[PDB]
Amino acid sequence: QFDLIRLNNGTIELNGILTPKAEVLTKIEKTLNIDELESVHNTFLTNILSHKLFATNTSEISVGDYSGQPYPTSL
Amino acid sequence: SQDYCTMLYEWLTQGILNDPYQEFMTYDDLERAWDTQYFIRKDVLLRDCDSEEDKNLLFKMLRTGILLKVVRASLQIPTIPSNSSDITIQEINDFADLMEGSNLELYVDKCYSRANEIFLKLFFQG
Repeated sequence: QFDLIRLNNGTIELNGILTPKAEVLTKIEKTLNIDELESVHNTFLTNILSHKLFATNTSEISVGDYSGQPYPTSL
Repeated sequence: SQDYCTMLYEWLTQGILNDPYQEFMTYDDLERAWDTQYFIRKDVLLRDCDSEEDKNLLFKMLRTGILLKVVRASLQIPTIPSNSSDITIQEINDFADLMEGSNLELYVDKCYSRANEIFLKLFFQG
């Protein structure tokens, strides 16, 4: 139930409000619709392409030391 | 002052802030991301809040309203029903009798103890 967000400076922040442990004063399936499943597919494709070895010809990748070339380039 | 005592009863029993004319002595921001700062309008006060007892009473009422708002925000409920605890607070009818009498203090202490009970229960069990 804990939704965490990692920051580039090592900071880990809890996302949104913290819900109680299912205790409310008392005295179906959480399925995804069309756009949610499409966003799931798109984020999946992104996580695929965002791999470092797949980060070909991008400024965000670091090149191999003593080589001056990105890892997919050397590959 | 019927309207003002109604608004004060709402603030002390639900933490609901609705002052479109800036006549109530308590308002906050976000009308730090989760924490809003409450500001006490000194011009529209009901007392001088200069003595330690008056300051503590004002702090207690403000804390009661803040705890009510926090409980409403956490439970995602628009209002808090009276059955949430064994404590009930009646609405104020005569403002002068409430001022000269300690029934105001009775109501304040009762709703403060109620809010403390509810908050402690929700945090110790929820």
